[PDB]
Amino acid sequence: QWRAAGAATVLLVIVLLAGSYLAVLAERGAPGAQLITYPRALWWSVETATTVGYGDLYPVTLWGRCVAVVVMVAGITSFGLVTAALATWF
Amino acid sequence: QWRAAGAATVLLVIVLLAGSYLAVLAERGAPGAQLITYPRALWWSVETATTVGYGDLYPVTLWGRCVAVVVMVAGITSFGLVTAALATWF
Amino acid sequence: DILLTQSPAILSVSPGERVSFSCRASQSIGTDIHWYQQRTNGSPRLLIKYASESISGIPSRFSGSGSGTDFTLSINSVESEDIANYYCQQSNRWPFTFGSGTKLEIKRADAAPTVSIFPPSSEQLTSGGASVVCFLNNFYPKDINVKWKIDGSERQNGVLNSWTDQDSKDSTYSMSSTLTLTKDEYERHNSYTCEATHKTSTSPIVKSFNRN
Amino acid sequence: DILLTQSPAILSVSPGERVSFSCRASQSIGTDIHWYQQRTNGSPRLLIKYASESISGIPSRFSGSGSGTDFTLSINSVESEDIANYYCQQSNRWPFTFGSGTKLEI
Amino acid sequence: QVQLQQPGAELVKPGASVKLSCKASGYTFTSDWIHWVKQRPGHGLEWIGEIIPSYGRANYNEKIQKKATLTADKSSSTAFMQLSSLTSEDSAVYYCARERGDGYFAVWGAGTTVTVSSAKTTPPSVYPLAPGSAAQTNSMVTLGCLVKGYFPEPVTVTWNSGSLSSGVHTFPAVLQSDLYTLSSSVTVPSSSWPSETVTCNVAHPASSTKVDKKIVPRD
Amino acid sequence: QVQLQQPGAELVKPGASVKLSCKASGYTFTSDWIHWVKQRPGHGLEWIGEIIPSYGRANYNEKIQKKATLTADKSSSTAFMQLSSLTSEDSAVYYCARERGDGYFAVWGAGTTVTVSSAKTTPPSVYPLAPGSAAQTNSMVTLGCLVKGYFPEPVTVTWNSGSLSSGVHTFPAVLQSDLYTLSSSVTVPSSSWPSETVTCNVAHPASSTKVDKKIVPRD
Ligand SMILES: [K+]
Repeated sequence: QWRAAGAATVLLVIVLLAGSYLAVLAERGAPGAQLITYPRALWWSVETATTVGYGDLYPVTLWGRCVAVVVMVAGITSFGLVTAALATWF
Repeated sequence: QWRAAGAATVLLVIVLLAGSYLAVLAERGAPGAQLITYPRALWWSVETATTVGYGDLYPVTLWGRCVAVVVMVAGITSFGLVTAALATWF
Repeated sequence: DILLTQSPAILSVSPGERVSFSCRASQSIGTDIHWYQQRTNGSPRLLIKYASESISGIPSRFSGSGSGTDFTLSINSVESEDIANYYCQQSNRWPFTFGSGTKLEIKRADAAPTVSIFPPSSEQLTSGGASVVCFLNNFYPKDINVKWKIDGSERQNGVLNSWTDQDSKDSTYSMSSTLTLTKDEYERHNSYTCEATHKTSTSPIVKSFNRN
Repeated sequence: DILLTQSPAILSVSPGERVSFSCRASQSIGTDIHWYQQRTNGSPRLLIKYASESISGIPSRFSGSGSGTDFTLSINSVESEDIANYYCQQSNRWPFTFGSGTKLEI
Repeated sequence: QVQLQQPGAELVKPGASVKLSCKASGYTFTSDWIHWVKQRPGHGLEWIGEIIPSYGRANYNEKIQKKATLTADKSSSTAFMQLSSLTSEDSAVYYCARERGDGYFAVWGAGTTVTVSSAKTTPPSVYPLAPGSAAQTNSMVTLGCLVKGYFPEPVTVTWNSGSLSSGVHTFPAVLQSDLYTLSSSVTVPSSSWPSETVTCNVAHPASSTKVDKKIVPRD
Repeated sequence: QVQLQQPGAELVKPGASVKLSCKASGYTFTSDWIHWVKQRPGHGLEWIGEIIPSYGRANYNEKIQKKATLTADKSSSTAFMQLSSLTSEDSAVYYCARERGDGYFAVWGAGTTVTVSSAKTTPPSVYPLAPGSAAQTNSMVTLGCLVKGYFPEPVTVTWNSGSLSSGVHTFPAVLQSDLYTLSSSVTVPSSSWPSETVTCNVAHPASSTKVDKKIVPRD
């Protein structure tokens, strides 16, 4: 069961990182956008992935929101996959 | 099935408490941080753990956000574990 | 960082009356505002916490109100013991901050000063010192003038006055004039008087004493 | 876009004294404000980042304070080498912006 | 019982440094924060910094210039504030307070008066003050006591170890040529004196000197 | 070592266009953004635009009129700003800076002075300045050197290749009939001269001309 989870966990980190980069790439050039520096963008992707998203940061551009949906999806899927495996194992 | 869940529920409370303490510990010294007293910090950890997080409170510092990720993860995992067991049992 | 504006800086109220001190935040802070009392030379004392929540050991005379950016600390039926400096402090965002302060001030009925002159002590003279003291006690208003005459002649050198802030026992005021000469300069003058001029009496209150 | 108000434009202080330049944001920007020094004919030079975080190679004479919309850059014991133009710059919302500038004057 | 104990006074020469203290008692938790507040005469309260002994971390007020360094000592329940290289500006009363991590300061210290001067410590001289021989007396009588030649502040004048409190005025000291001078006063019924002993206990922390002086009628 | 290299100057005729440059060095990442800031004499800094070489995307300041087009060249680590159809208004110093994607500009370029004129490039004439024969000298002595007839700005006057720095004043140029003129000055002990050679290296980027001129006493 450490494979079905382990795999997802990889994809998750890859998405979080790529997402944080693409968001800053997509949001810049957007007047009033606040998702425009890497560090906080990484924090943004994680709170989104885990689907918590406090709203302190979020995207305002199309591609930013497209990056968003992918991060959310990857997130749900990953965490659900790790939970499925972790549950089964027990 | 009252073990796979019971276990997680322990970890959950432990994390919520430790999280509430570490957040206040991490956020203080951060100009403008609002996650700086225990009581509300405990409320913050729970709304995060359950992944609701209304955004009335959230961390603004690195370690605060690191505490955050652990709380979220513990939260998803715990609740998912309790739901898996509770579902199976039925 | 959050700014706590406390204005007016001084509040003048009549005994038994109701008084209100106000504290304004530079930004909404919910109800994370707390009140402290500090009497002359005392340390701060928690009065109200979280804007309205009471505190044990504090008169039910004290109450709080407000939320966001506007807060009020109230006192029903003020009284001498309430004369102090009131501060507001917030714990909404780091780092905690304080209000500039607001001095309460009770206005009572005019009282005449109780003058009392004192000869220097031998213990002191025995050390070449001569301090003739005079007390202008429990008067009101606090405005008052004291004069020193030596053998009938006005003295201005060597006189140090000291006033006390309003009293929290009877809302009055008191002053301490101290003429200090050498045993010598003291050993060569008959009587020393101390006149007090106060709004309560057109003619001055005097107290003298001869060295012999 | 965010407006950075730097006033007064000139500051006159005595040597060794403490001086404070202030920068006000048209809206809350947390602590995403940064300070730069620029001497006559020089290029800008990062002094303080994120409002308070220090920078290596910069006198401990320099410090920052504030959050939201009000920021202060400080110098303890000014001195000839400190005569320059100080600017504040924010990275809260796009596009980054600059303060009008404040000339120190001993 | 008193929860925070702070040394009444501490003298310091410009450029020098003092390490204030604050010893606790009563209830203690790991959620407790000890704060320090500066207060110059006349002006209000100024937060300086805070520390969490059950971890050791401390944060300081970034507006003001950092002249302090907080530390704690779990065992002895004592917090220490180190103030370095002082100047006239640093002279003031410093209170330590206990905050239960809920935002407000429930209890405060008596505060330590700190003076930054080149002057030298001088215990005060306490002379009595009994009415002059020809002072006709009435329902009440006023006695007092002179406290001069002391430095730095403060001093605490009590009457009969504190049992005599009603009717006492202690005037604010006045500085002159590096020495403070103040006088306290007490009024009691004319009858009660001098049959009933009346003494003024005077304490001066900066010199660890407390003195008593009975006030009897002049010869 | 110096991280951003920008051409000291660039002359341009109204309506014409110049492509400024900025070559990097030191550490480089895919998170790096190169910014361009305009600065007219007397006035402050003005953000113009930004670019991410490790992707190629660029955004520009929408308040000001767009007169630029950013590009980068991964291999040579060089960013290019193309300014088209210039006018007197566009004349100013332009700095490029490196931003680690964290919001602040850690390092900046020396900036390229740009002048939009119909005038022609003219290298400067460097004449010496030694005291007049009857100049009684004291503990110190002042020598200098005149730099005139040059256009456009700027010029860099160093003394003894930069080894002589203490005691140097380079006055701001003054324009007159399309030609700039400025003078630098240097003060050294009277003794050290002229035994110890004193030269003023003068550089004029707009003409790729640097000249030396020894300052010896008048015949
Ligand atoms: K949410």
